[PDB]
Amino acid sequence: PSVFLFPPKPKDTLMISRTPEVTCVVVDSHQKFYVDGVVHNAKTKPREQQNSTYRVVSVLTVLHQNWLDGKEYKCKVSNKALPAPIEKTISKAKGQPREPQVYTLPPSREEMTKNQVSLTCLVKGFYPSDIAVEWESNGQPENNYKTTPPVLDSDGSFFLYSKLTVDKSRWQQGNVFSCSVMHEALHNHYTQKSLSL
Amino acid sequence: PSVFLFPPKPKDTLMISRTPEVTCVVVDVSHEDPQVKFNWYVDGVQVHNAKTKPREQQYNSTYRVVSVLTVLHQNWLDGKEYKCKVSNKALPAPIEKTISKAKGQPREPQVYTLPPSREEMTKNQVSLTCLVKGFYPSDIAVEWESNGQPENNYKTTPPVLDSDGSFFLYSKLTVDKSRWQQGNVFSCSVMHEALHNHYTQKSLSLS
Ligand SMILES: *[C@@H]1O[C@H](CO[C@H]2O[C@@H](C)[C@@H](O)[C@@H](O)[C@@H]2O)[C@@H](O[C@@H]2O[C@H](CO)[C@@H](O[C@@H]3O[C@H](CO)[C@@H](O)[C@H](O)[C@@H]3O)[C@H](O)[C@H]2NC(C)=O)[C@H](O)[C@H]1NC(C)=O
Ligand SMILES: OC[C@H]1O[C@@H](O)[C@@H](O)[C@@H](O)[C@@H]1O
Repeated sequence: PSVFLFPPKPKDTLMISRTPEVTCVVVDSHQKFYVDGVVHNAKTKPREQQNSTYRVVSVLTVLHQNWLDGKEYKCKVSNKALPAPIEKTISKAKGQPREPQVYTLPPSREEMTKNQVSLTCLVKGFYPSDIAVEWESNGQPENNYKTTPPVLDSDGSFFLYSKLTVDKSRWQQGNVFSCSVMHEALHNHYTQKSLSL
Repeated sequence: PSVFLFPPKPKDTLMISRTPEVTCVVVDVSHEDPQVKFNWYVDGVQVHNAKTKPREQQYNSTYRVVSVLTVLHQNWLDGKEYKCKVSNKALPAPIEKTISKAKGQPREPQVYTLPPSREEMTKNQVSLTCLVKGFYPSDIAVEWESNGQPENNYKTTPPVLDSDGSFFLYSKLTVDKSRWQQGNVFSCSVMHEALHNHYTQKSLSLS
């Protein structure tokens, strides 16, 4: 039995409307489960579900503020097929947060030969790497997009690119598209950047 | 004892000039019984000796042993399977690992260059972007050059699985704002199995 601790979803810790959570994944035959120190009885929930095996995952609700402040979260198991318990722990990356720079980019000229085109959103200069990116069109969520994971830049900050694919006609008809970015160092943890021919 | 199988580098398989190889590594070899035998198979063949080449190395309280197998460019591009078998007197049973290029039909990458945003040109440095999409497998190499010389200040994202099963990525070249305004021509080089001579390039300039 090996234990893995996971951090909340970037977007979750950035909006009071949603719930950030730490997930403790215990993988793997063919059964038990502190934050900044302080012993027994939850803020948790867990469960036992199912290749051949167990995996008693436990989910804890974290306070948005508490996580952003760097508090530690310690997940201690307790099994009798293990010499000693496994206490994995995790916290938000350390260091001065840095505000993301957002830039939308039109499809390349050479691309306007295909029936679909690529709308690009460059997001650089941010720290920590936790961040959420989404697209919209006049108030409606675009589904066909992909974003690259964060990449460490030469100066200690991170970047990534988000790619929205849209029919060339929709881009020809002048529709406007927006790249939404959520990060802790953004005013109101949110900035939107628009794109259009 | 642990075994890890590493494939060759993207460019090694694409240029007959280079030497593509497969590296098998064993860590946590017992200090007492440090003897390790390697057996290599290319598509199940070759239990018997072939190229291969080990060494031996002592660490914290264990031994690390590396075996290197040179592969033929076309063998790798033709999907051949490479198996590394590691045996040790202190092992219940040998350990086997197999590697190859991903299964699927090669897809030619589409390479588009993108100038910096108008909104970024207010900074002392801008971003020249190169989009590489629609390729498979993900094994690929991307580089930048301005003239005949290599631009060193760039970062490439790792490939990302797109909606149609192909891969894409972006490489970002950072040049002083001044250079890009001076009309310098920059170039994105992409090397892949599905490209003509396993290569293509795209220019990016202000005009
Ligand atoms: C005994 O020591 C060796 C070597 O430890 C070195 O660690 C580095 C950081 C160096 O600064 C110094 O501290 C030591 O020389 C340990 O060997 C390591 O074993 C792990 C296996 O878990 C290897 O990890 C694997 O790495 C590859 C990529 O390289 C990944 O693809 C795998 O998924 C996996 O992460 C690691 O490469 C080994 N490091 C070296 C230098 O070979 C060894 O673990 C340690 N004793 C133990 C705990 O077994
Ligand atoms: O559950 C996720 C974890 O699963 C393990 O099997 C490994 O793949 C880890 O690298 C990973 O963090």
